[PDB]
Amino acid sequence: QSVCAGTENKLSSLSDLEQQYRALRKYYENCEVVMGNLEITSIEHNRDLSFLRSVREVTGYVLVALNQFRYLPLENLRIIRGTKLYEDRYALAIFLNYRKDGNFGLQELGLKNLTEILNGGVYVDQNKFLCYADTIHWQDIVRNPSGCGRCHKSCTGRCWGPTENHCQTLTRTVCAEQCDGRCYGPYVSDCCHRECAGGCSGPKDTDCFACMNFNDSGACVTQCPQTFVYNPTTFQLEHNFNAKYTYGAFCVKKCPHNFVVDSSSCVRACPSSKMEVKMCKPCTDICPKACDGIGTGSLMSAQTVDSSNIDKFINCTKINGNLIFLVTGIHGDPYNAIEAIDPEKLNVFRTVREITGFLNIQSWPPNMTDFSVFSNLVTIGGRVLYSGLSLLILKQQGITSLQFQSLKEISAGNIYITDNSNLCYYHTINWTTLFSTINQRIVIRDNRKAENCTAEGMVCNHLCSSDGCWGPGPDQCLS
Ligand SMILES: *[C@@H]1O[C@H](CO)[C@@H](O)[C@H](O)[C@H]1NC(C)=O
Ligand SMILES: *[C@@H]1O[C@H](CO)[C@@H](O)[C@H](O)[C@H]1NC(C)=O
Ligand SMILES: *[C@@H]1O[C@H](CO)[C@@H](O)[C@H](O)[C@H]1NC(C)=O
Ligand SMILES: *[C@@H]1O[C@H](CO)[C@@H](O)[C@H](O)[C@H]1NC(C)=O
Ligand SMILES: *[C@@H]1O[C@H](CO)[C@@H](O)[C@H](O)[C@H]1NC(C)=O
Repeated sequence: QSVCAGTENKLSSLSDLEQQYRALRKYYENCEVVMGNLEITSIEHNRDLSFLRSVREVTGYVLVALNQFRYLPLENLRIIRGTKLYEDRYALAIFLNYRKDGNFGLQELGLKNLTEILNGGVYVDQNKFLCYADTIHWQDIVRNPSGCGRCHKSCTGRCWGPTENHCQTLTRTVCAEQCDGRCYGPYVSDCCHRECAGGCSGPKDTDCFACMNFNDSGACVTQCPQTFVYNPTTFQLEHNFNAKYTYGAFCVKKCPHNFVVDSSSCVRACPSSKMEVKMCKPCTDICPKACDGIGTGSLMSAQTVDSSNIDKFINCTKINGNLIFLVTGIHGDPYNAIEAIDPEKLNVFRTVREITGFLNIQSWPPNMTDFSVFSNLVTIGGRVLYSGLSLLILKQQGITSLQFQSLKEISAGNIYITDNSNLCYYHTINWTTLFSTINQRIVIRDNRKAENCTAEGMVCNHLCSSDGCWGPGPDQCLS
């Protein structure tokens, strides 16, 4: 069975309509199970759509709008699950399939095998030249309760096209009262297994056209075989060798390539508040999100953090590169249209736990007394250095304390904390405890005199170790 992903384009199309067609063929040709939506929009009159015969099932919605072809060749389409709906209303939407001043438009629907719409409504409207679809009993299909040709005599006034072989096959409204679902005839012995969607060829869960829920090796089951199965004799949950994950309406021993396991299911990526581990576990800290720093990938050409790039750092926990704050970044670039940074926007770094390169503070908003926006920064990697330095805090008159409360590791490079005239606490810090290697040293010069700090009461809390503090209070200790 061949699987593919849908589109989430709705009415949008490529301006070159031949390209809209090539995209359609590319996305859906040779695909049997659409994991998502089937959107056929803005397709011209003389186009070969016969490749749509590969499709047996759509999980999302089927959208057919603004097209101009005569026939819709979806003859193998058995089921629309309607997991996602068009405008959150329709599983099947067929409209405006005509072009003005040209007797070009949709004439008939090749949907003879379409007998199941699990969720959503049906919307068939304003198709100038569409015939027969008005004779269809959508009540049988949907599980939730101009001058045209005539249906063939045998079709009993319900058909998709004009011949004896275009009749609508009813699989629910023609059943015996006893049936849990669909049927293949009108007798009591003709009921399908309750797990059969579309209909069936016999009474077993292996005789279905499609599955109501999941398909476990040809059998239509309520749920996939679990990791542990109860044993009524031994009274224990025995390990199930047949255990399978859910991949849409399939039960799989192995998820497709690069997919993750979220609560027994195969997903493209972990949901919000969950993290990859390949399984999805709830987040230990703030969910991991690696970001490019100044001079890396997306920010290769960037020189400082500024108003035009600040937002690229929203929810980042790890910075791949550096974090650089220059005068042009803090105070704005008059030589361009780059205005000064909203100092409140620097709060965006409160999610950052790691910086792989260096932290270079050449400028800081003069009303910010500290670096508490970096309160959760655990590591400075120093994988790349600024003249041997991995931490540079230079010439800040506005700063009073550091307040890097989570800073536990400076993996490489030296420290340069200089000419910060009003800065205290720095002298209480035993930098050694943060350094990973012998060569790592500190340049400390012309900050507030340690004696004047003490006299003014800028001292570590009693709870702090001999290692010192980043600022005042008992939340600022090194150990
Ligand atoms: C429609 O469904 C039947 C039953 O699953 C299958 O045999 C057939 O290939 C599809 N039918 C047509 C008429 O294309
Ligand atoms: C279930 O999967 C089997 C593969 O073992 C496939 O051939 C068949 O079409 C599926 N059955 C239904 C009813 O979807
Ligand atoms: C950042 O994550 C929060 C939840 O932690 C979410 O509210 C927000 O929309 C995310 N911001 C962006 C720009 O994606
Ligand atoms: C710091 O000053 C700026 C303007 O220079 C303003 O955005 C900000 O709100 C101040 N921070 C406060 C009041 O917490
Ligand atoms: C500490 O305090 C004194 C006295 O008020 C002042 O001269 C200066 O800020 C400090 N001393 C030195 C040598 O910087």
